[PDB]
Amino acid sequence: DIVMTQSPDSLAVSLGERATINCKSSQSVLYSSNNKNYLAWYQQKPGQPPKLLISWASTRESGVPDRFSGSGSGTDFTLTISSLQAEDVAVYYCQQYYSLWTFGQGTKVEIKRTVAAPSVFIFPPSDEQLKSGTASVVCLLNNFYPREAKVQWKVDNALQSGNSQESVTEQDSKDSTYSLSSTLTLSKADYEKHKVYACEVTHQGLSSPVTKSFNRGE
Amino acid sequence: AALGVQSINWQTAFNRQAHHTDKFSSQELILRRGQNFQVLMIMNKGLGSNERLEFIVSTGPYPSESAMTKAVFPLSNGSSGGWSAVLQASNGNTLTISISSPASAPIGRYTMALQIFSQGGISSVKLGTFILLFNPWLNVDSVFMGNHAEREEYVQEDAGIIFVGSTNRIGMIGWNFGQFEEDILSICLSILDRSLNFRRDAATDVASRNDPKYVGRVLSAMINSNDDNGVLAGNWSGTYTGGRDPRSWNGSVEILKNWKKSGFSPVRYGQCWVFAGTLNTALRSLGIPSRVITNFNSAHDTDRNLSVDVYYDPMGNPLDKGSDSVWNFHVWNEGWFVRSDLGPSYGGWQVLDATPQERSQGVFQCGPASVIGVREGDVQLNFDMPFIFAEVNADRITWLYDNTTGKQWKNSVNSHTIGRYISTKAVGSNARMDVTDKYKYPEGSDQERQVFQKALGKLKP
Amino acid sequence: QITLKESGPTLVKPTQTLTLTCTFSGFSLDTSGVSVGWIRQPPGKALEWLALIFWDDDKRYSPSLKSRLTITKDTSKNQVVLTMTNMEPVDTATYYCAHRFVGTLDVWGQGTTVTVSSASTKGPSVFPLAPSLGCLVKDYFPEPVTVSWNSGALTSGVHTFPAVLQSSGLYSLSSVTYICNVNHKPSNTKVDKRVE
Ligand SMILES: [Ca+2]
Ligand SMILES: [Ca+2]
Ligand SMILES: [Ca+2]
Repeated sequence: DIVMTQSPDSLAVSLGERATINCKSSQSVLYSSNNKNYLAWYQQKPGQPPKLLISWASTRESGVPDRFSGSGSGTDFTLTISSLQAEDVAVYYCQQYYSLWTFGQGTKVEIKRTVAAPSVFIFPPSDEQLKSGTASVVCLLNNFYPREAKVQWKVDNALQSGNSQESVTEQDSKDSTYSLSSTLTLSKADYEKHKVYACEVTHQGLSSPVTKSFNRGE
Repeated sequence: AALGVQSINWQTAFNRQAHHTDKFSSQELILRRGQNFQVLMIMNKGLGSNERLEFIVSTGPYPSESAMTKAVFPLSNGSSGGWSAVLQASNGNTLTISISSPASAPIGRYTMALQIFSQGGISSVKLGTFILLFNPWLNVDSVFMGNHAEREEYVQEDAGIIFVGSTNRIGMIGWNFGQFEEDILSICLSILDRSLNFRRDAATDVASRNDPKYVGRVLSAMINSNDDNGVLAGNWSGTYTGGRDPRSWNGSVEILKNWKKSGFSPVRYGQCWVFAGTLNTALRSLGIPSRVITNFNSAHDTDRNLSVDVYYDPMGNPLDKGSDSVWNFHVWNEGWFVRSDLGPSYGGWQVLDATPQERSQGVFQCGPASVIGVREGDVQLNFDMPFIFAEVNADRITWLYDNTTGKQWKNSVNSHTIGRYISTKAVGSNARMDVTDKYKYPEGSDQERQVFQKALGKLKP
Repeated sequence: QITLKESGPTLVKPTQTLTLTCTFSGFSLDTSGVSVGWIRQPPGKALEWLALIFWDDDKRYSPSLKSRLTITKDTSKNQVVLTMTNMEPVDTATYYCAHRFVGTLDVWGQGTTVTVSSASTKGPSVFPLAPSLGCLVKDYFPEPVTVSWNSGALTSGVHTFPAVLQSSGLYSLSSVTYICNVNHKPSNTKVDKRVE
């Protein structure tokens, strides 16, 4: 197998600026016979299949904006986005098709943007759910940048651990923000044993931590 | 005195004229096998009834009665076939004697001795040496060619025409075969004595010189320098420093002489018509009727599939892939003989090619290939039939090759472009005779395509 | 007009044989030079080419997985079928089919998710997330689940979070009058839920 190794693994650039991605192959994909490089670039936006940008190292496919351009030969190739646009946020793979098909591991390209503090929201368990015997408390962090954020659950000021799970959105293709969800799961039994449920958030866009809490039974 | 021989008269000019060897510039007795010759042998006295003569003939360095490179035969009153001596007349002490060789005798130089038994004593005395050649005049010889006018062209003619140029525009050059010039027959016999076969096992090589198939194949090797320091070194480079430009030769005679006089060191340089010219001289000298063939758009098939392969990628780009090629023209030879190895239907013209193209059994040599066999696409028969069939009748196939999957598939076929205007000089003129129809059925017939499939079938036994 | 569409079981129990179909239009797999291929993508990982079939029934396979793989075509039904034996949890991935001609794999299908597990299908519970808004889609097996709001009328500002696999071996996710439309095709459980 020819081995495709991309670099970097992640890239954050400001709008309008140049983003470059290297790809390297374990062997040469220059076929001398026709003097063509058997090397493609793809773009995969989250939740879709991949989309071919460039074949033969440098030929753009139909409809691909000219801000995308491929260069390189042999074992060293480069995809260069000339003016990064909000919607260019995606994972880019290189692929050789000289000897069957192998892909690179992917490179995430994200928009660098000014810091944005999250909107925090907390949600008590549903009465429907309490019947089924479980209590899920939810915390929402809305429309922040950068991605790095810290969520801590406290129940009557006891710091929780073991019982919570988090989930983040992909960078918005419009405003280049993220959002985050944290889910604290207790048994109904445990839920009733305590009063104050708190969700403490540290984010760079907050000058100091913001805590949203609720009292059981409103 | 005991019976002894005083002198022998070989009647050289008489016998050479009868044996159609009188044209050679040479002092020697040159004979053809299977045909009697007459000598006068002057003894010291008349023969007694106690007295016996035995002739002994031998050829080559390890003569053997079993290998038929030695023969011992009494003077008798009756012909035996085989080697024989018949007393035709006594006149004083002179014996008139008719000596006969078999049609199956190995060709080459022979020694003759006489052994006399007289008064309870034995004497042996070397009588002389002669050259024995193939006999195209003799009905029972494998090289027999019954037509008078054709024999004159294919054996006795020492000037030739070789067709050259391209399939758009055929030219000609003259070639002086010169088989009758001084020393040339001698040099051509030399070639047989310097072959790899001879060096490995001279006793068996010499025994095999009764077979034109054998001699022909050997010559196809030995005319090229490759493997064996044969006669001609090939060079298609355009740079001929340290030798002659292949185009400056106009005959075989300088080449063969220069080979001998350099101590049998390859003559520099030849291309395909020079090999063929020189091979033709050798064949005619030894008495294998032969001629020179030119094939236009001649295929070099390097992978035994009867097609010249050309490659494109699926986007239509030409690929540097494959080693098959097509020559403007290529020149080779035909020799005339039966093929006892193949059967009655495969006699006649046999392809021999001295130009070093492909190794055959490890050696640059080629043929004999039955021209009849080639036309009928019996390419399983000896020798080199696949290669020769491709030369005249390869399809030209364009392939698509997808380098990613390693898959090739066939795009198009041109089944008529290879093998055009196959040409030999006409009997008794400088006309171009076309012999394309001898090598293949007609381009675009059903037969032509049937044979092509059949042939292809036999590559894959 | 070149479109490809994948289909088959979204759950396979270990040791059994996954069978995937690719139904295509806009081009013929009787055309010379044309090939359709299969690719898979394990969650949050790199793409992996599996197999390829040509118009003339020539096949190619990933060298490592060849012994397990079988690709076949039916030009009459505009279909390519992939068969993978001895399925194992690692083989959990999105599977794609794609068109090939003269360059590489150039037009792809939507993808179909395939989970390998001896666990059974379970449909989701859907609970409302009190506005004072969203809905919680809890304990569904296997992936995937599609969410919309007001039958697709409401799209702007909607965040549907990726699922999280819980300790229990079941998945869970949240989405942000308002009705959330949750479809879970593996259990045929399409549920529409009101929020307050
Ligand atoms: Ca040689
Ligand atoms: Ca070939
Ligand atoms: Ca033909």
